[PDB]
Amino acid sequence: GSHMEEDGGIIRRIQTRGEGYAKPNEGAIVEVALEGYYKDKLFDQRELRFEIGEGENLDLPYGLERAIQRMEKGEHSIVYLKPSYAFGSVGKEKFQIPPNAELKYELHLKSFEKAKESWEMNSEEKLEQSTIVKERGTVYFKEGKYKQALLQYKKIVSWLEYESSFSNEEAQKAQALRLASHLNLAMCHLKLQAFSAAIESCNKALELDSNNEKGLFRRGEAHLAVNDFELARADFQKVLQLYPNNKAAKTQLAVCQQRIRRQLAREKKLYANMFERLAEEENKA
Amino acid sequence: GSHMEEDGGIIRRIQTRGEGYAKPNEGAIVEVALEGYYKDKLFDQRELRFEIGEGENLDLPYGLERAIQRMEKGEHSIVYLKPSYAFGSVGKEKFQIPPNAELKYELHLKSFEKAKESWEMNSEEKLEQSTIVKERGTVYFKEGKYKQALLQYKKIVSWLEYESSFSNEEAQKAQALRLASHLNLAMCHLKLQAFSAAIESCNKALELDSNNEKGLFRRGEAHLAVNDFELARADFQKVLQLYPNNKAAKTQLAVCQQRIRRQLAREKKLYANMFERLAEEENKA
Amino acid sequence: GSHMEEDGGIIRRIQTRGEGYAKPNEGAIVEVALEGYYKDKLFDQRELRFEIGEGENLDLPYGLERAIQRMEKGEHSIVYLKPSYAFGSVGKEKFQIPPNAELKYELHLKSFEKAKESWEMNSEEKLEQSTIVKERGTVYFKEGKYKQALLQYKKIVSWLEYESSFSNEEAQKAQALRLASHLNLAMCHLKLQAFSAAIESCNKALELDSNNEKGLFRRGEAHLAVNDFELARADFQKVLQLYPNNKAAKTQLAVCQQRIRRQLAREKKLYANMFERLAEEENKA
Amino acid sequence: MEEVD
Amino acid sequence: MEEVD
Repeated sequence: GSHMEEDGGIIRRIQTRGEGYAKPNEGAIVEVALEGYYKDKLFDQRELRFEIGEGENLDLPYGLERAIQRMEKGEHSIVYLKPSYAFGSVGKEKFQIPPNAELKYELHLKSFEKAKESWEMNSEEKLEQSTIVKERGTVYFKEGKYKQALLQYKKIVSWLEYESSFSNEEAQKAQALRLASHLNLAMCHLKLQAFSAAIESCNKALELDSNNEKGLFRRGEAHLAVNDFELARADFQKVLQLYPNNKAAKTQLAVCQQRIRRQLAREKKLYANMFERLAEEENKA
Repeated sequence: GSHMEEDGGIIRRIQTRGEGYAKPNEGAIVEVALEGYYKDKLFDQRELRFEIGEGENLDLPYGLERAIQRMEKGEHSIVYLKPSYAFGSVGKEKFQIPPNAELKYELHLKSFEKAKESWEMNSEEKLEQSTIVKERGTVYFKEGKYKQALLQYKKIVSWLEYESSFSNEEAQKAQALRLASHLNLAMCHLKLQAFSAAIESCNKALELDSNNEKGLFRRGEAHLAVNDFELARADFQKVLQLYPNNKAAKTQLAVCQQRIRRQLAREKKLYANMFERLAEEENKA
Repeated sequence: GSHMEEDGGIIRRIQTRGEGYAKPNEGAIVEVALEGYYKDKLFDQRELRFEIGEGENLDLPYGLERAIQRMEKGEHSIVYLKPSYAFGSVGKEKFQIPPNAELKYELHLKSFEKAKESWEMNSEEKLEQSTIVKERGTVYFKEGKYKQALLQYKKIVSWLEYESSFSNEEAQKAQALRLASHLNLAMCHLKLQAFSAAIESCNKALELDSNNEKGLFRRGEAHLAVNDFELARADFQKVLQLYPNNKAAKTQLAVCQQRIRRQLAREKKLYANMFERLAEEENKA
Repeated sequence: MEEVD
Repeated sequence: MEEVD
């Protein structure tokens, strides 16, 4: 209803109670004035302009973001974070904080602008809003912030989900966005070594284009990545069938072959010995 | 080496040792003459041919199957099942057997056709063997024996999951097989009112034929049943897009538009009233 | 104390008071008049004389024992058992009491000899009682009541477990008793098809005789029962070495040899074929 | 006594 | 600036 199960985990004193009426939802971009003290040592001070949900990639405590989502425009305040909401049982070496450590934060929420929520938008806006984010994602990607890209790309899939009320002309657009969203996701995970997830994105992707070259391709890689040659061979082998001029498909496939030959060779040698041995164990009579 | 650390859950008193050599395995077809006693009463007596692992659907205890796999050719035996490996918890009113209860069978393994493990089959065989099992699957489904059909269709997907030494020609004969498999599991699940699995199979199918009419059509069906309209609504919409002369696609796309229409109105009034009150509540100062 | 916070699952009304100074405790020889009803129908009429904790084997709801354990001498009353304290979920046939049912019990406690607690008795007493108990364990066993025999032989291992203020004379008199107990337990378990327990009891015993003919033997029967041929072979092979003229040891040792070589032959041909299959599969270049 | 076997 | 196809 607007209560708090966190039980005093995040408490904030409001000095300078700014321009009331506001409050930022999650996905919202926001400008903040930091000032975090350990037992009371100013270790973090800056004027960040981040998107609620990525504080983690910016050395900001879980409770710190949560706390902002409760603030007003231009309002200043001070947040107290119990260890479980600060940097918990890991601390923050970068600031030399130990596991289990309370924190003090004096924040100034200058400006911000909420982020649409599935309902807030209509068919049109969704495709627009989705197309805008797809962009940010790609930026964070080349910019190298893999974790921050997953976040953008995901909104796309979440937005164009239950919203089915499309005019076919819009449905073909929505789907085209969903597909791209998935190939991208599978592309980030790949960079994060999250192969399992890479593979599940490739699938969601392939449902939309069972013959997608980047799809069949990226999955094939995530398999080989986890020493799953048979499956990797399948996808690559299959990619050339569709895209013979494909360079990597041809090189990777070959690699699966190499791995599968040694593998068979090893087991064959293994079953051979397993035999002799058994035979000898039998000769005892 | 896999030996009976079930702690007497199943114990067989070999009455008349049968020839020997090899013996029934998971999925093998066994000719058998059985008869079971609750505490002494003969609640079951018959001779039948069933597939190992298909037992539950022929009113046979989980334990009774395991025991048969350890039987040699014409072996005669007496199997004592501990209440846990024989209608444990559940029971079997049909035979009048209380939830917890121990059983006793007098099995006579007459003959059997060992099934073939995956490794035992090369590309050719696996393909043939999958096609034979596809045929079996159809008889089971036509007789309304849906659970047994699943067993069949599932084998195909299994043998063909890690098989890689295929070859375009074979590789795609094997894809059409898998695709056919998922489409059928989906069809069986719908029949078994197992909508969640039905949707998963439609997905596992659409991955192979992104524009598949049955794939999409059966999934739309699963979503409708669970009342996920917006979802079913998007699937059928897509069916008519690719296949306009589609019988039930057009028919239900309407149903969805109809239940959706209702929800909207039903929810609108709700919000109208919710607002209504929030207003009268503010009128308190 | 006043435990009883089973939330009225067990409730009694003192129909008739009755002298009394103390109550029947764990394992006490209780003489009682029983009358229990379901709905209002009578299913149990009788005047049983049993040991407390022995009720399970005598079609008596768990709850009925804790109730009796709270009576006077010639006291009368009635117990109302909530489903969870009487046949509960498994219900109870031969009395046909549906799962999750309630009961009514009108019990008259006549006499009863409380079971001495380990603390109450000195060295010799423990030895005497250890005897008295075994005698019973013996009867119950030769009488086919293996579970109740378990109850008895255990009391012995209990009482004698810690207490070590035994004179070198009682030290071994008691050790004999212990050994006896463990051997007998293993014997019951084997009857009860509880082979894991059988083996644990043989071990507790061999930790006292490590040469014992029966323990070494019974443990081989248990391994053999669950297809632990090798382990069995070891125990029979050893019993023969210490006792050449041991009947079953030789035959059983034979069973193992048989089952083992046939086992060997089987697993041999497997690798043989598995090997072939790899070869042909390897030839594919 | 314990016998049988 | 992505891939060929």
